[PDB]
Amino acid sequence: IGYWNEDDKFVPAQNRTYIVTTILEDPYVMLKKNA
Repeated sequence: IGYWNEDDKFVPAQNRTYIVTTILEDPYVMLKKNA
């Protein structure tokens, strides 16, 4: 990660599909005929 020194102080050295949540409540979300 880095090195410590006396003079210094620890000196260092496809768009993802978005998951959507919903709930079953007619008509907001329903299962299509022949799911």
